[PDB]
Parts: sequence; structure tokens; C-alpha cells
Amino acid sequence: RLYWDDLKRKLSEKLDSTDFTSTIKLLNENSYVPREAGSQKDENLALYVENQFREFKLSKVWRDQHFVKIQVKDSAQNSVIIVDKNGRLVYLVENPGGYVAYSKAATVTGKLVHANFGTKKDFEDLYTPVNGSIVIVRAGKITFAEKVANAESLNAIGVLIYMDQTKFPIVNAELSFFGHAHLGTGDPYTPGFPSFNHTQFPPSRSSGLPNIPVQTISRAAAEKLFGNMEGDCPSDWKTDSTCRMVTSESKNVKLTVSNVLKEIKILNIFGVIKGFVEPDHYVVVGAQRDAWGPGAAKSGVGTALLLKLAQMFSDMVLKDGFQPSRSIIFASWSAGDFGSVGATEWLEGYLSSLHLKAFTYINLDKAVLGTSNFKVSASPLLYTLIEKTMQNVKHPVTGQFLYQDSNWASKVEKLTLDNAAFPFLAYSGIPAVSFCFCEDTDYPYLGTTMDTYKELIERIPELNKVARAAAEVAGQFVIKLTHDVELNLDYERYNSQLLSFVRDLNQYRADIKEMGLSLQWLYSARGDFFRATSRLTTDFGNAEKTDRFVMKKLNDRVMRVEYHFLSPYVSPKESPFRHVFWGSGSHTLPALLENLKLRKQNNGAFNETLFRNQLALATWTIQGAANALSGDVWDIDNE
Amino acid sequence: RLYWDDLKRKLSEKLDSTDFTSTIKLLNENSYVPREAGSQKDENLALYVENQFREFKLSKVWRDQHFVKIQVKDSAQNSVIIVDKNGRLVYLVENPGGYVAYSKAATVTGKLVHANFGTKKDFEDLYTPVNGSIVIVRAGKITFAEKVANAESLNAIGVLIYMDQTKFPIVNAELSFFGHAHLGTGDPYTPGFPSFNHTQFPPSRSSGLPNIPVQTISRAAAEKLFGNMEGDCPSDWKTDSTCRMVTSESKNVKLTVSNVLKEIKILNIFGVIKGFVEPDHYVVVGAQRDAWGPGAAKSGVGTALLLKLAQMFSDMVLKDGFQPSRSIIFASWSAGDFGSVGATEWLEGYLSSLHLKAFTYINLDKAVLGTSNFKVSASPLLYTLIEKTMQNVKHPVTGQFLYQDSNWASKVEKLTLDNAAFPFLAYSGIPAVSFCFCEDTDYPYLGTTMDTYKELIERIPELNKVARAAAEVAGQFVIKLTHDVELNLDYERYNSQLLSFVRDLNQYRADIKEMGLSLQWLYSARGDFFRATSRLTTDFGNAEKTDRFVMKKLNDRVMRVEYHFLSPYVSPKESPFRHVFWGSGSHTLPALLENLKLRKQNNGAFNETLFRNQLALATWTIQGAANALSGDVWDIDNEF
Amino acid sequence: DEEEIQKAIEELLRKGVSEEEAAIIIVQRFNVAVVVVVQDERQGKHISEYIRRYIPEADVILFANLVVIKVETHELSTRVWEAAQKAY
Amino acid sequence: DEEEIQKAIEELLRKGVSEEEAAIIIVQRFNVAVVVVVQDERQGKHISEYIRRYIPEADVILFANLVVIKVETHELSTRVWEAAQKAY
Ligand SMILES: *[C@@H]1O[C@H](CO)[C@@H](O[C@@H]2O[C@H](CO)[C@@H](O[C@@H]3O[C@H](CO[C@H]4O[C@H](CO)[C@@H](O)[C@H](O)[C@@H]4O)[C@@H](O)[C@H](O[C@H]4O[C@H](CO)[C@@H](O)[C@H](O)[C@@H]4O)[C@@H]3O)[C@H](O)[C@H]2NC(C)=O)[C@H](O)[C@H]1NC(C)=O
Ligand SMILES: *[C@@H]1O[C@H](CO)[C@@H](O[C@@H]2O[C@H](CO)[C@@H](O[C@@H]3O[C@H](CO)[C@@H](O)[C@H](O)[C@@H]3O)[C@H](O)[C@H]2NC(C)=O)[C@H](O)[C@H]1NC(C)=O
Ligand SMILES: *[C@@H]1O[C@H](CO)[C@@H](O[C@@H]2O[C@H](CO)[C@@H](O)[C@H](O)[C@H]2NC(C)=O)[C@H](O)[C@H]1NC(C)=O
Ligand SMILES: *[C@@H]1O[C@H](CO)[C@@H](O[C@@H]2O[C@H](CO)[C@@H](O)[C@H](O)[C@H]2NC(C)=O)[C@H](O)[C@H]1NC(C)=O
Ligand SMILES: *[C@@H]1O[C@H](CO)[C@@H](O[C@@H]2O[C@H](CO)[C@@H](O)[C@H](O)[C@H]2NC(C)=O)[C@H](O)[C@H]1NC(C)=O
Ligand SMILES: *[C@@H]1O[C@H](CO)[C@@H](O[C@@H]2O[C@H](CO)[C@@H](O)[C@H](O)[C@H]2NC(C)=O)[C@H](O)[C@H]1NC(C)=O
Ligand SMILES: [Ca+2]
Ligand SMILES: [Ca+2]
Repeated sequence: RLYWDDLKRKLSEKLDSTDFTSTIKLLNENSYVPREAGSQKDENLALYVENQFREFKLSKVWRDQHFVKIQVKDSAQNSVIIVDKNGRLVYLVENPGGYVAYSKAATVTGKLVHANFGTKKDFEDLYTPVNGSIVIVRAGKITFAEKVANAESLNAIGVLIYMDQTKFPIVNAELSFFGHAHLGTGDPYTPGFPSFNHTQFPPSRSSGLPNIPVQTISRAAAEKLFGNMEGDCPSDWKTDSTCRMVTSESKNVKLTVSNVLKEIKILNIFGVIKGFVEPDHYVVVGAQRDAWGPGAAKSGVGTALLLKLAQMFSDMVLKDGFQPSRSIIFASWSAGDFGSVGATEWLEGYLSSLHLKAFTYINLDKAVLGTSNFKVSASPLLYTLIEKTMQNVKHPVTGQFLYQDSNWASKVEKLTLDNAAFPFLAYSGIPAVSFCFCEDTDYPYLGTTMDTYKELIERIPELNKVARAAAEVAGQFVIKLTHDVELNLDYERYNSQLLSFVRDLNQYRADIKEMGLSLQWLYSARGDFFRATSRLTTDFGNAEKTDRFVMKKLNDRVMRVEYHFLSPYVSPKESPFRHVFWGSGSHTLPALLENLKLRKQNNGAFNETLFRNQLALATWTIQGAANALSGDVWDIDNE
Repeated sequence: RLYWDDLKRKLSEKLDSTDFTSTIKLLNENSYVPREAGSQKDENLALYVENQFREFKLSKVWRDQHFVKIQVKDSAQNSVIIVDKNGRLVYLVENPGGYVAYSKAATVTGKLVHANFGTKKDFEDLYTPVNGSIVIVRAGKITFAEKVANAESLNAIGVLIYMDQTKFPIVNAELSFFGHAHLGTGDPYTPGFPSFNHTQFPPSRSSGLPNIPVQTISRAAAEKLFGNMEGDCPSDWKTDSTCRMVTSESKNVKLTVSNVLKEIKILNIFGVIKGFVEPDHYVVVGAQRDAWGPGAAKSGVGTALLLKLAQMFSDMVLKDGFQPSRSIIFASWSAGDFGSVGATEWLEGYLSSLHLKAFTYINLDKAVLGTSNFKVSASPLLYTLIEKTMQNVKHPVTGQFLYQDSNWASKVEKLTLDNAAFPFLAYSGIPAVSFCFCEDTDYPYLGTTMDTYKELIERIPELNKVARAAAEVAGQFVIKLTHDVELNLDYERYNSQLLSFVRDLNQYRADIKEMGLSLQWLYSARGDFFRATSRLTTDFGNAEKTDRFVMKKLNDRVMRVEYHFLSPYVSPKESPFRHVFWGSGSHTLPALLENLKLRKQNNGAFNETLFRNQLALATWTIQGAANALSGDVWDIDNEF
Repeated sequence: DEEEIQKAIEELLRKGVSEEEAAIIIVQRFNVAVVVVVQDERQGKHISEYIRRYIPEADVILFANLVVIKVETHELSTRVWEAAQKAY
Repeated sequence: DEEEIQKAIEELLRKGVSEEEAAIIIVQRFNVAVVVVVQDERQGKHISEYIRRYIPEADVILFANLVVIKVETHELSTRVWEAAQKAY
């Protein structure tokens, strides 16, 4: 029999004998490039991954076939033009090679106002209003969809996105790039339900689709526009010197976007290594396969890591006697640049089949972007698992352990809309984890035509060792979640997550006292959840691990923790991100805090009735999670 | 060790040694007779039930306190008046004693049009339009809430409900009665969430609340109104000869309702006998305790059956060595005639704790209303069980087995809004069952002050043996749901259900092809569900019943069948009855069929966009249930 | 208790309440059987004597063009209503 | 081609399209650098000769009070744009 100390050294020894640069630059050949969603080369790479899964002698390989509507450029060229002197002077700024998917096809003419990164606080700290004008924004900080939503909320008629040289130091300055403006995930025309032929594709439009045109432009076109506008950009923004603010008096900008929808067939490839004790429970390891350009950083590294992890685990189970108690699923997704279309539609299709079976998701997308920092975003249940993993995995260049900051958990940022783990965590209620070796600045070539293998190996010479470290982190994650009778999910991690929330809410106690309300029941629910976690820990400690009955009874209560945080009072179709902690909508705790923060201004932006309903529903969501983790229904106490 | 054949006749021997009429007429003593929801005598009866549960030495006895808003009469009397000659002739018709809770407090004046029972077909087959007029209807067929909703949908300004002598043969022509008109369950001011102090009771109103006044009147007042009306009521209604249709041209009716809201504290009493093998899984046996009047037929019989079943099962566990594998929960609810307030609020409060633990609910309300027929409304998963209980339980009077019709399953009516098992089945996805020894006519004294023990023992002389037979049915249900390693839940039954649905849908093939759609994927979904049921049956057959882990895993696969039929695309707060088969809303299969009907009519009623989304979500709901029942996600082998 | 009904009718008529809604308020407050609004007091006396002749068990009182008839049974209530309809 | 642009402008101007939106359509369809709508042919000659004097690398064509200037680099495009702004 093998224990953790042997599995770890076996995984490390197999990692030392594996080359990742070869597989990456093979995925960067002239077969497979470029691989847009639904393209022929994406299908070729899907078939290659499927046949490689077959070669690894996995327990079972299969495929899912979806038909989704994406958006592409039309025969008519998108245009950015400058008009002057009441339309008697026209100036072609750019015919961009890139575009923003799911943008509304229209033409709009008006003034161009700069809004920095397009965040809500950026629009708040602006003197020039953007109502009925086009907005120029630089990329970064938030997703394209968030920028377009924040602009459209203030009656902006158009959005232009560029890359400044200060945050994106690119020599070319005429490079085009690609993104999507859908404020959500999955096929925006099958919102909440899968994209299969069974649905017969009824008329359904996601509310996350924008109703204003958004277009990407190069830095050359951005500076060309800057040459026709006035006002110095604030030094707080840290942008180029050529930056300007608002167009001239008589100068207007005309933006013409003519993108068209296209129905395509995407393929999700899957392999599974069945468990030896509890095969019905499993971890899912996914990676995006498609990419607008070459996509070496985002999709190539992830797909190579997926292939090599599958190969190594199959070799361990077939030749080295590794016997996981629970199953392992390796998934190659498609259409990952229009949101998380493949993964989200797969979740929406088989949601009832993986309800309380799939218990962890590990995303491998964009895992190698630098060598300075090791960043991670995950559900609290995995925090400890991450911590114990950072204490015994060495840095690729410095040679030291990844665990250096003892307060890393207090600095973890939550998953964002562009990450494929976000629909796994906020929609399906499955704990998900994404990690990356990156830098303090964004990878400049993401979404561009220069996201190639040569530009990636030149920026990262030790790419093999960094990819090996990322694969080692992922492999230790997989082993810790499958090899032992105890699942390494730390429920107590949520206690602090609750303890902060109420405390934040307590900072507005006076408001709570002015509306005749009280926070005592939220404190009661938090304490009940804390005591339930403590009782569960003590029962785990007092139970014999060889008794399968009691162990499964406890693990079922462990695997229900993340599900009980999904809001049971909202529609999963019109509000799929149901998680009260990491979701999106008025049902989340951050939304409750946002609403309550508006009362003291006394302007009519605070909705008290909405706030009371939010308080009630969130309080009882926390209390129901606590009562479900407590145990049987007849062991709950009342006043 | 004990087997089923021993437990059967031991339960029977305890049934023969149990007296039910004693406890019934004890619950009908002046210490408890008028137990309105939240009253003092309701609280005393709850205390008596709790002390009796403690005396039986159950595994645990506890209680839940809810604070809910009901509606009660005001100091000002509700009035029905007739005015004529431009208000120069005033005629007092009635100051009724009963009322309809959750009615809108208002005063309306206008014409009075008879609409039979107030069903949608009654309003459709009507010559006189009811828009802007008051509607008088007869009690029966549907609930009060359905009548008021169907009236308000056609712009009716008021509703009057009475009891005709043909349908309700009562001598007292001035007897009052009580009802409620909330199109839903639970506290209508905490819709979708429990009625606890933790919620702090935010301003939220259920959409099922009516916006027109509705008042109950006696037969004398109804005939007095008919004396001022014209037109003979159609012979298809089978009503009294004094029935009339429409008031005179110059005569109008004034209805004044002034009911007021009242916040009350309701108590739900619970006892639990813990299991010996799988104590975390359990069935729930409930019974309404409160009533507007004496409530001997509705709540008294149910509470007596609950007490006696608890006592007998506790005796079998403590004295006869009966070891249930799974737990048993006996529940006495409150506020059971204002909807299903107690049980619905309990479900909304502890839904996360009963997700995949509570696997069957057995309702005891109104189980003894007659001796002629034995009626049953339940989820198909219990059908087989019910059948297996009708083949070895004898009739209290005829002495023959209850299983006489071999095609009873094709004649089963679905649970209705007034039944307490409806929120258990349609909202929480728990298989539920309701049964009753009744007659072909409704019990006339339900909801009246004449629902006493004397009238019940006069109408049913052998009340003791009929109550014993009902308790035997419930006890056999519990025993076959608790004693063995198999739950005796027949999933294959749902196959038949699906086979019905698609069949009806085939009747509209010409329309489906006319919209450019196809039914092949729904055919494939039905076939895949059949295949999944067959695979689960073979897995049960090939697994050895002594392996508790594999058996519990298969039973976990079984306990997810009813849950996977809850629509995952609607809001459980604003559409709680999510069950696509037995729920309510545009997400159900009957709603899909009713909407598709209008395709042939070619008028504006058919919403093609809605139908396309309905067909898509319903098709994948069935396909998702089949894929989940098949097994693991990687073992789904079907042509996609 | 005829004179309290009379006081109520008088005080309601002085507040600006018309005769018809005053009759409605009277039948709502005192639970009387029938109220008749007449044009003059000769017709009032005529209708009151008619009701007294054909329903002698009824209590009939006349005040300010309002005829209030009170009975305690439903047969006599319907008889009073029909007599008021016929003699109106 | 000069003749192609001339025929397109002719067909568009005869159709009822105004000069400004016609210039917008021209720059959308032919990928030209700058287009200037002038009041008369005097301004046309002036601006055309000015742009050809200060930017000899530009391809300038005049037709129906519309001066279309086509260049193939961004610096020369900015030069042509500034010259057209100054000469207008
Ligand atoms: C959870 O939520 C429920 C529903 O909102 C709350 O229940 C209400 O709680 C309030 C506050 O305790 C109750 O109001 C108080 O009720 C007392 C009950 O006394 C009864 O008996 C006396 C005779 O002995 C009667 O006169 C009285 O009408 C009652 O029938 C009253 O005694 C209280 O009056 C005193 O306090 C008030 C101010 O609170 C003063 O104005 C009075 O002069 C007097 O000093 C008061 O009326 C209310 O009745 C409860 N409703 C129900 C339906 O139970 C729960 O309190 C809440 N729980 C928690 C923990 O917050
Ligand atoms: C499931 O739905 C998808 C999408 O609706 C179907 O794919 C589509 O199938 C049709 C008919 O087979 C294709 O149309 C045909 O295209 C060819 C050109 O390749 C043309 O010559 C024909 O006249 C016809 O128009 C359509 O291209 C295709 N779309 C995609 C994106 O592949 C699929 O067939 C459906 N599957 C089943 C089993 O119904
Ligand atoms: C953006 O909003 C402002 C609102 O002030 C508009 O400015 C004008 O403001 C005056 C008030 O001093 C109003 O009387 C005018 O009606 C406003 N103009 C219009 C067109 O509504 C400003 O015009 C708005 N900009 C756009 C593009 O709509
Ligand atoms: C405050 O929030 C409530 C609830 O979100 C809003 O009430 C809804 O308003 C819309 C449009 O007015 C209606 O269609 C809904 O039916 C309302 N919901 C109800 C009644 O439950 C309310 O409009 C918000 N107020 C403001 C000023 O934004
Ligand atoms: C019920 O609805 C009908 C139809 O709308 C009403 O009858 C019409 O009333 C309008 C006045 O609003 C007249 O102009 C039409 O001539 C009427 N049509 C017919 C066929 O008579 C009717 O008044 C409504 N009833 C009530 C009580 O409001
Ligand atoms: C037909 O059904 C559709 C879908 O249920 C209805 O569309 C809704 O319309 C309201 C009113 O504008 C919107 O608030 C909803 O968001 C729409 N939902 C969808 C899914 O589109 C439509 O109104 C119905 N039409 C009729 C005549 O009943
Ligand atoms: Ca979607
Ligand atoms: Ca409720």
C-alpha cells in the first residue's frame, strides 16, 4: 500500500522525467494554429487530445458536442472615423483587425470621453459626463463586459478599448487584439440551459448581452485619436504622455461595428480515471483549448498541462500501484474565449448528474505567465489544501517553498468572470481553484496575434521548470483529494469568511438601528455555523477511518457545504451565479453591503424594502447552511 | 430478527386493542373544541400532544414556533345588501358569521352573476359577462382561491360563496362556514422563506393573494338573493330549483368585507422514533390540529390517528423488538385551514436539512369522511406500495380487500392546493400520499360549526373500525417504508406518466411540424428514462442485499428521482411548486399542453415564444432526470 | 329603540349625507330589515300603513322621508321586502 | 482607381445622398485617408494643390465638391489630416 509520502515522491520523480516545452511547441505548430472556436484546427486539436487520452489507457474517454452561437467579423469592415466641421471633414482612424464578440452591430457618432479603465469608480471620479457619448477605455483591471456594462449603465453609446504602452509595453503599437463583451458565461443565446439539439434552440437572449457597440483599437489608432482631443489625463492613471481626455469642440468620432452571429459546433473532450472505492465522486481538471490567435499562453500551456497530468496519473495507476479512492476527470473545453461556453454549457447540461458527485474543479488556464509571484484564487474550502501545498513545492527559480507569506489567505482575490472556475464555483456550487506563476503586470500578448511559443519562451527561458512546478501543484491537489479516506476540504475556512462579513455589516449598526432592525440573528447564524464546523471536526477526530459507513456519512455533510451557499430563492436560469459569497446579483452578501452603504447619503439610491428582503434571505441562507451542517433536523434549538 | 409477515399482524393486533373514538371525542371536548389558529385551546391541544409524545417515550420530542399573519373578522360586521330604485330601496340580505380569510377588505356594488362552481370552464360557458360585476358561486369542485382567481381574471369585483341543498344536504339553511382564498400555501406574507424572527419579517406579499372581496353566505341568504334575480340555472349544474342566474336590471348587490390581519404564534409539535440502521433518512407523518369550528372530521380524526400511530409504533419498538432501519417523524401542524401554513413554513425553514433525507410524507387529514369509497392521491413512486397495501387490508364494512379495481392508478386524481401533501410533493420534491374513506359527495359540515363529534358518529356509526382501517393503511405504509433495505419506491411508475404525456403531445403533431419543430428528442428522452429505470432495476437485482453500502448507494439513486423532477429553471421563491408533473406554473407539462392547445384556435392566446421555451426546458428536464438516473456522467450512452 | 334611530338619521342628514347612503348606513348600523326613501311624507305614511297592514309583525318607523322596517324572521323579511317593492 | 471612385460618387450623389454622408460612405468603402467637402471648385483646387504641395506622396482626386486623399502610412495620414484642417 502507498501513503502520501510515497505518492508525492512518485509524482515528483515522474515530473522530473517529463518535458513540457516539446508538447507546448507541438501545440504551437502550423497544424493547430490558429484555433478559433469551432474552426477546423480546433477540431483537429480536439481529436488529437482525444486520441492521446486513448493512448494513456484511461478508464474511459468520451466527447460532448454542442452547437453555440458566437460572433465574428463581417465582410463589411468595422471602422473608427473622425468627422469635423459638421461632417465636411472626415478622417479614417482605423479599420481594426480585431473585434469584440457579442458587440451590438451598429454605428454611433458623438464625442469621445476617456474613462481610464472603465470601472465604476473611474466613472464616478469623472467631471465630463458620458451620457450620449462614446467612451475610450484602456484594457486591464476588469473584463471587457464589465467595462461595457459600466459604460451602458451611464447612457454611453459606444466603447473603444486599446492598450497603453505604460501598462502594455508593446513595441509594435499597431497590434490588434480580441475579447468578448458578454456579461456572463456560456452561450448567451441558451442562458441557463444547455446548447443541445434537444432544446431545439428557442428564442432566448441573455441579459448580459450589451446593447451598445464596443470595438478594439491599436495603440497607434488610440494616439491618433488622442491627437484630436484635449485635456491632460490625470497622473493617477499612470498612462502614456500622449494620453488626452475629451475631443475638441467640432470633432466627433463615428464607430461602425458590423459583426454577425455564427452557429458553430464545439467539442468538449473528456477522459476519466475511475476510483477504486468511491468512483461516483470525482475531481474535474479542465483547460481551455481554443484561442483567437495562436494562444500559447492561455490555451497551449493549459492543454499541455492537462495532457501531461492525465498521462502521469494513468501511468501511476497502471504501473506504480496508485489507487485513488475517487475518480479523476480531465476535460478539454472549447469556446473558452467567448466566456466559458464549453464548460458552462457542460455544467448546464449535466447539472443533475454532478449535483453532489463532482466535488472539486482545478482550472489550468493561464497557469504560466511569469516567474515573480504565485497567485491563486479559489473557494475557502481549498485554502488549507493550497497552503499545505505551498509548504512543500519549491519555486522554479528561487528554489524556496511557495509558502512565504503567513497571511496569504487574507489577500486572496475572488474568481472573476473571465475565469473558467467561476461558473464551476458560483453556478454549480463546486469548489474550484485557479493558480498561476505570473508577474505584477498583465501578459501583454494575451488575445493578440503575438501569443506565440517564441515570444513565450523568450520572456520565460525556464518555461519547462515553471510548467513542472505548476503541474506539481495541480498533481498534489489531485492526489490530496483522491488518495485518502478523508477529503482535504476545510469547512472551518468559511468561519472567518462569515466573521468578516457580519463585522463589515456591524460597521453600519446605527443604520440597522434606525430602521428598527437587528443583526443579532446574523450573529446567531454565524455562531451556529462555527459550532457546526467544530462539531464536525470533533466527530471526524473521534470516528475510526476504517468504518466506511460513518466516514461516508461525514463526507456527505462535507460535500454539501458549498451547495448550501447557493441562494435557494433566485431563479438559476435568470441568475445563474447563485453563490451568496462569489456569485453575482442582488442575492449576494456584497450586494447587501453595497445597498446598505447607500443609506447614509440620504439620496434616493437606497432601496430599503430590497435591503430588508436581502437581509432576511441572506440571514436564512446562512442559518440553513448552519442547520444542515449541524446534523439531523431534530437536533436544532430554538428560543 | 423479524420479517414483514410478523410486523403486519403484530401491528394488526395492536390496532384491534386500540380505541380511536375515545381519543376523538376527547379532542372534541370543551377544553379544545374551538381551536382557531393561534387560540388558547389550540395551544393547549398542542401541549397535550407534546406531553402524549413524551409519555410514549419517543426518541425525541420537540416543537417549532412560527409567527404568521392570518385574517380575522372585524368589530364591524361584513354585510350583503340589495339596493334598488337608485338606492331608494335598501334590503339587508345577510350579516354572515363565517368569512374567507385573506379576502380584500373593501365595499363593492354591482350586478350579481351566477357562475356555478367558478371553474374556468364555467366562466367560459357563460352568456352573461362577469366584468365589473359580483359573482356568486357554489362551494365544491375547486378551492375558494381558485374560484376567486378565476373570477378576478375576468375583471370581477366580488365573490360570494354558498352551499346549495342539492350538493350539501343540510337542514339548517342558515349555517355559516369558513374558507380562505390564498392561491398558495404557507404564510402569504413570507412567500418562499420561513416565518421566523431571523428574517425580521420584511415587506413581501405573495402573488396568490386576491385583490377582490370574497364572503361566504348561507343557503337562506343565497335563496333571498335568487328571489331578486332572473333566469333559470342550467340543468347541467344539478342545483336547487330556486337557483337564479342574473339580478334584475335596476337591482344591485352591495358586498362589504372588513376583515383585518392578525399576527399569531403557531406551534408545530414533533416526535421522532430514530432508526437503527439509517437514522438520518426518515418519513414524515403529519396531521392538521387547528380548525375554525369544532373540526372533528378534518383535524380531530387526523390528530387522533397521529397520536395512536405514534403510540403503537413506540410500543412496537420498545416492547416487540421492531427495529426500523430509517427514522419516523410524527408532526402535528397548526394553521392548517389558512392554507398549509405550518407544514409549508416548516418545509421552507428546514429545506436544506430535508434535501435528500426525508423521502416520504404521509398525510392523515380528513382520512375518515365516509365508508363507500377508498380514495388516494399520491406521487407515482408510492403507487405500487399503495397497491401492495390495498391487497391485504380489508374494508371496515364489506370485509373485502380494498384492492378491487385493477386499473385504479389510471383514475388517481393529483394532489390539490388544499391538501397538506401538495407542498411536500410539488415544492420540496418529497413523495407524498393522502388517502381517505369517503363518499361520492363532499362532507357537508367541513368548515362549519356543525363539524362536531356527534354529527360524525351519527353519520359514521362504525367510526372506530374505519379509523382502525385508516391507521392500518398508514402503519403498513410506514412499516414497508422503514423496515427493509429497499425503500419500496417504484420509480418505473413514472414511465407510464411519461407515456401519457407524449401521447397527448402526439395529438398536436400537425402543429409541431407547422412550427418547424420535432418531437424526436422527447421520444428519445422517454426511451432513455425507461432504459435508466431498467438499468436501476438490474443493478438492484445483481447487488446483494446484505452489502449495506451498495444498497444505500442504490437507494440514494432512488431518493433523487422525485427531486430531479423539480424544475431547475424557475425561482423557488416566486414559483415554489416546481414539480413539472404536480406543480403549478408555466414550467409544468400540463401548462405546456394547455398552451399548445391554442395553436389550432389561431387567436392571440397562443404564445409561440413561450411554448418554444416550455418545450425546450421540459424536454431537457426529462432528459436530465434520465441521465442522472442512468448512473455516472461518463456512463451515459445515447445518440446525442 | 325607535328614537335613537331617529336621532341617527337626523344627525346624518344634517352632516350632508344624502338620503340613500344614509339609509345604507342605517341598515348597516342598526341591522334593520328594509329602508325606503320616499318623496314626501304623505307617500311615507301611505307605504308605512301598507306595510303595517300586510305585515303587522313588523316595526315600522317614519322620519325625514325615511321608512325603516325591522323584523326578526326571514319569511316576514321577504314579505316586507316584496310589499315595499310593490307599494313603492 | 480614380474612375471607380468617381463613378461611385456619381451614383451616390444622383441617388439623393448628401455630400457629407457620401464622403463617409466613400471612406468606409475605399479605405481612403481623408475626404473634404468643399463649397465650390475653387476650394477644391486650393485644398488639392495645397495637400499635393505639402504632401507629394499623397494621391488626391477632386470630384463634385469632394476632395479624396489616399495615402498608405500613418505619419503621412496625420500630415494630410493636419494640412486639410489648416487649408479648410
Ligand atoms: C419574534 O417576532 C414576534 C412577532 O413580531 C414577536 O412577538 C411579539 O412581540 C412583542 C414584543 O414582545 C409583543 O408585544 C408585547 O406583547 C405583550 C404580551 O402581553 C399579553 O398579555 C397582556 C396581559 O398580560 C395583554 O395586555 C397583551 O395585549 C398581550 O395579550 C404585551 O404585554 C406587551 O405590552 C407591553 O409592552 C408594550 C411595548 O412592547 C407597551 O406598549 C405596553 O404598554 C406594555 O408595557 C407588548 O404588547 C407582541 O404581542 C408579540 N406578538 C405575538 C403574536 O406574539 C416576538 O417578540 C419576536 N421575538 C423576539 C425574540 O424578538
Ligand atoms: C443539431 O443542430 C445543428 C445546428 O442547427 C445541426 O447542424 C446543421 O445541420 C444542417 C443540416 O444538416 C446544416 O445545414 C446544411 O449545410 C450544408 C452546408 O454544409 C448545406 O449545403 C445544406 O443545404 C444545409 O443548409 C448546417 O450547416 C449545420 N450547422 C452546423 C453549425 O453544423 C445538426 O445537423 C443538428 N443535428 C441533428 C441530429 O439534428
Ligand atoms: C447629458 O445630460 C445633460 C443634462 O443636463 C444634457 O444637458 C442639457 O442640460 C440642460 C439643463 O441645463 C437641459 O435643459 C437640456 O435638455 C439638456 N440637453 C439635452 C439634449 O437633454 C446633455 O445634453 C446630455 N447629453 C446627451 C448626449 O444626451
Ligand atoms: C425597490 O425594490 C423593489 C423590489 O426589488 C422594487 O419593486 C419592484 O418594482 C418593479 C418595477 O417598479 C415591479 O415590476 C416589481 O413587481 C416590484 N417588486 C415587487 C412589488 O415585489 C422597487 O421598484 C424598487 N424601488 C426603486 C425606487 O428602485
Ligand atoms: C364589461 O365589458 C364590456 C365590454 O368592454 C362593457 O360594455 C361596453 O362598455 C362601453 C363603455 O365603457 C360601451 O361603449 C360599449 O358599447 C359596451 N359594449 C357592449 C357590447 O355593450 C361593459 O360595460 C362592461 N361591464 C361593466 C360592468 O363594466
Ligand atoms: C409571450 O411570452 C414571452 C415569454 O414568457 C413574454 O416575454 C416577456 O415579456 C415581458 C414584458 O415585456 C418581459 O418583461 C419578459 O422579460 C419577457 N420574457 C421573455 C422570456 O421574453 C411575452 O410578453 C408574452 N406575450 C404575451 C402577449 O403574452
Ligand atoms: Ca448560457
Ligand atoms: Ca409562506
